[PDB]
Amino acid sequence: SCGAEPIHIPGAIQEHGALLVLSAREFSVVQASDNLANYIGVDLPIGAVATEANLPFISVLSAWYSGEESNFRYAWAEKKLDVSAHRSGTLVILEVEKAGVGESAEKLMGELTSLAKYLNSAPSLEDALFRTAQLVSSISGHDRTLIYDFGLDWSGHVVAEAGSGALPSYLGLRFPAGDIPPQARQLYTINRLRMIPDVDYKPVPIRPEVNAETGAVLDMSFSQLRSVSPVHLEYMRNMGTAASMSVSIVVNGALWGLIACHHATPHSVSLAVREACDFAAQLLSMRIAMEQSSQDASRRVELGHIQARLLKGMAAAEKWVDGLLGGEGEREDLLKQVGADGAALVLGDDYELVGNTPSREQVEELILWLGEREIADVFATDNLAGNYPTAAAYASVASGIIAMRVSELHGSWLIWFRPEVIKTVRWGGDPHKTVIHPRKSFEIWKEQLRNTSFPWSEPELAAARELRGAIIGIVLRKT
Amino acid sequence: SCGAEPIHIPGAIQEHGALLVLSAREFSVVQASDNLANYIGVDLPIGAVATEANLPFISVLSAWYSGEESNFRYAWAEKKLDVSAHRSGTLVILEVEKAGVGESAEKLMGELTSLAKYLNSAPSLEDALFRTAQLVSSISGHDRTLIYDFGLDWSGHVVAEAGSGALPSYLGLRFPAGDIPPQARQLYTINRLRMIPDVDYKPVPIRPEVNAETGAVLDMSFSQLRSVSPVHLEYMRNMGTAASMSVSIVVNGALWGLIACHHATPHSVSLAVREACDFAAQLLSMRIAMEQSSQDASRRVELGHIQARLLKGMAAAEKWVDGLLGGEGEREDLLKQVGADGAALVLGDDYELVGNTPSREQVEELILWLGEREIADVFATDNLAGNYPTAAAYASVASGIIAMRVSELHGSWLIWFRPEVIKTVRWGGDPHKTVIHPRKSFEIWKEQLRNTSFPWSEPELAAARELRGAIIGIVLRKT
Ligand SMILES: CCC1=C(C)C2=CC3=N/C(=C\c4[nH]c(/C=C5\NC(=O)C(C)=C5CC)c(C)c4CCC(=O)O)C(CCC(=O)O)=C3CCN2C1=O
Ligand SMILES: CCC1=C(C)C2=CC3=N/C(=C\c4[nH]c(/C=C5\NC(=O)C(C)=C5CC)c(C)c4CCC(=O)O)C(CCC(=O)O)=C3CCN2C1=O
Ligand SMILES: [Ca+2]
Ligand SMILES: [Ca+2]
Repeated sequence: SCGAEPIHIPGAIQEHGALLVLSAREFSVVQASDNLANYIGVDLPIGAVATEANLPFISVLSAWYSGEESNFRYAWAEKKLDVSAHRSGTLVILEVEKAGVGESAEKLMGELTSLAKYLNSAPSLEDALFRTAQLVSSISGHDRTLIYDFGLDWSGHVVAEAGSGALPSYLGLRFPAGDIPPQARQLYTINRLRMIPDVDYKPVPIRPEVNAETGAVLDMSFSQLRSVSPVHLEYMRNMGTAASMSVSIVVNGALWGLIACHHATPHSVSLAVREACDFAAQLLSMRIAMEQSSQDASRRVELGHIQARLLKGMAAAEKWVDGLLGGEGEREDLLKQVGADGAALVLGDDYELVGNTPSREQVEELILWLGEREIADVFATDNLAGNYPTAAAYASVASGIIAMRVSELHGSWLIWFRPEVIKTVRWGGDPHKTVIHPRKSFEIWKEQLRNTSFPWSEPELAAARELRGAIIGIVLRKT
Repeated sequence: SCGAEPIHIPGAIQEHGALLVLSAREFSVVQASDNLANYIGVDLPIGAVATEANLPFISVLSAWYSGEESNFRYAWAEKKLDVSAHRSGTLVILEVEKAGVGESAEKLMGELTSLAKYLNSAPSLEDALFRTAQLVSSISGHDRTLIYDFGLDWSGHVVAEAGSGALPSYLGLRFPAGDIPPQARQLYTINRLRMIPDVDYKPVPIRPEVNAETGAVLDMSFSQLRSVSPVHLEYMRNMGTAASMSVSIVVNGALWGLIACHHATPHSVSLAVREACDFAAQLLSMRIAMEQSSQDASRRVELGHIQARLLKGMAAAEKWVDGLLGGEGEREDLLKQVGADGAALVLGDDYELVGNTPSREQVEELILWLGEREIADVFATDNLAGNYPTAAAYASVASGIIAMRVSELHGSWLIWFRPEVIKTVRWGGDPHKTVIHPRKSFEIWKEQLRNTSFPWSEPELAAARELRGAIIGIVLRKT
């Protein structure tokens, strides 16, 4: 139900600014927020053309519209206002907000240099997360400023935090995917900054509802005043947050996480600070990408060393199998190739168990089980019990596996094993709950992670797939 | 001779600031530039302790000294001065410069957002070089602002340029290594920013010459006022530049290039702008690193596809050689593995020539030549004539080679070929000249690049070394 709600066309804004829609062609007013008259101090009804009279910035706007710069910004000093417009197809969407009480742009610039210094310093990622979380908590002045890292299921967990102490510390906690639904995650991938200064605000409509130029409702994906999904506002109430301001951390065109800010009282944030909070969220995004690409390479090369040794060992050996387990050197490498505590090489009824494997009978029952599934190339799981309950009786030694068929449906198998790792995912409220209205309970929750191994990396899987290739070629050669 | 000159201990500064050295222990004056009295408006002789009287910022300095932040900055409003200190072992090195006539820090911040936008946009590297070159030429206001990219010999060439037109456009030109000597390149790796506002400045000494605390001359590696090598000042004269300001572009702890600024008249630049010019030079440094790591990976994976096909073809084939050249598919792949126009597989007197190779006799004479050299693993050159003059008579088809011995000193060879590429390295003055005093002539120069191929990439060499590994293993297996 949640996934289906269109959050980008509320036909309404928040109370803390005004909105004016006008046509590229002649800058004629097509739509407007009802409160516009309050900020602009001018009526200009639907059909009216904007002139140097009503809008003294009309000259610099017309200029910006012909240019490439994707967003407009003007300080209406005359009226103490921060103007800002963007392009939506053939439309120009003007947003007006009260300017922030003179902040040092040098101070902003400053703390945006300590990050830029600490970032290119190339220290621990955890440090960088906190050393960004902090500067944002500094320049914003919210009661709580957490960095939030999405996992692959689209749950996330808090990996850094700053805050006065006026709001509870959520550090180290999982929240479920449904808390930031798909259409929300997507919107935040392309619009990297959002603010809700008062949660109890009264939604200001846009009239007409239907833009006369396009013929549809106004698309508000890039409207920074856009009125937020009511269902989220209840969430914020249940959490005891009057204000919030989140920034998207996008790494390689995918949403990595959020810099999320919250306040116990209502809280606003100047156009400038918002623009420095995105800068910090970008600066970090660069670091993260490099940290991730450098970690992968440095693993890929590491595993590469092992595979080059095993590849040479199998070629050099007569029976070849003793290239994989001919001595302590070969056996330890087979296990290090994928970062596994044990492995089983099965050639019909010719079983070989290296390191710490389940019993010969448990592997037999497992290979028949696999055969029943449609396993092409490799099959990898860090929780075997999920699909194979029987495995729950050797989770201690084999909670995760990487399994590969070697012979064309002739019961040949190389299977790696990884023990149970007892984790306590300390959740943030009960995740499974479905009220769907959001949950009132945010009381710290705890479930034990039973019969689940430390997870397989993409390099590990890639190293395994290459070894399959290495073997198949020789097993087809010797057959 | 040039390499030997110590540029980091001139015992002197430039005219446009003052310098004060004082001891960590008690902040007692140990050294001082003779002009200090002019800026500070106080004597404080050698032995004097700094107090809230002579230095009203003494309180915030003492604070900074205990902290981690590696540099100090204070606006002496009282005296219209920009103070800045750094740590040298047990010393604190204060530099004082006149503040810049009130510049918008929001304007600076601005053009440092258009770069940050255009950078994470991930467009063409050439665009990013110009779209940084420009913003620097903007915020500095020098007559010429070139980006300079070091090659592997430590020559460089101009790859972007902005400038009013008051100074000649050097775009696309090589300058020789000796123009930025080794100790200079090294210093600029660890101190990423330098300025010379007037070239004809009168060097202000530091007394005493010998710091009484350390017992040596003052080390001025991180002094932004440090007096520059006279031999460089003559260079600037011969070039017709009264001012300059260069920023180091450091990619992965190595000096990638310089953002260089020059002025026909004397030109100064505010402490702030300098700090934004480094930010731009950093922002870019991040882009470059990613561009380079993403290009490499995307080549490594590409070549990886070919090697996986050839590896499979040799394994699948009986005589195996026809895995490398059994048909158009195998032959084209052998040549695409290294990005070569031709190759020669030589197994004793069993010659095989693919694509566009020299004559069977020219390869014979080349293999004997190689045998005379000490070639372990592979030998790669993009100019064969350099070492093998005879090759100059088949440069059209083989100006560059990658050659690998396959059989243990048993005349087995896989050699790839790359044709001559007629390039005109348009130099910037005569490079070979040695006056060593610098050259007066900066008249655009031209030498033809004869008998030299498009250069081998590290991925290409890496793909070749892996194929050697693939073959040796089978040639030792079949032998
Ligand atoms: C690390 C913990 C954490 C969480 C879990 C969290 C949640 C969060 N939800 C946000 C947005 C939305 N949630 C929802 C919906 C739900 N949230 C829920 O918890 C539930 C049950 C729903 C509906 C199924 C929607 C529609 C939206 C889009 C609002 C808009 O239209 O702008 C948003 C973005 C809006 C904001 O910045 O406050 C957040 C960010 C704040 N935040 C956190 O700091
Ligand atoms: C793209 C073209 C280009 C070049 C080739 C160039 C040269 C350049 N030389 C610089 C510095 C030095 N050259 C030299 C020495 C030489 N330069 C020469 O041309 C020659 C012949 C020498 C001595 C052998 C030295 C010692 C230094 C260190 C100065 C210091 O002590 O701070 C420096 C750094 C000083 C500066 O920023 O002006 C540069 C940068 C400026 N610049 C350019 O824009
Ligand atoms: Ca993640
Ligand atoms: Ca280069």
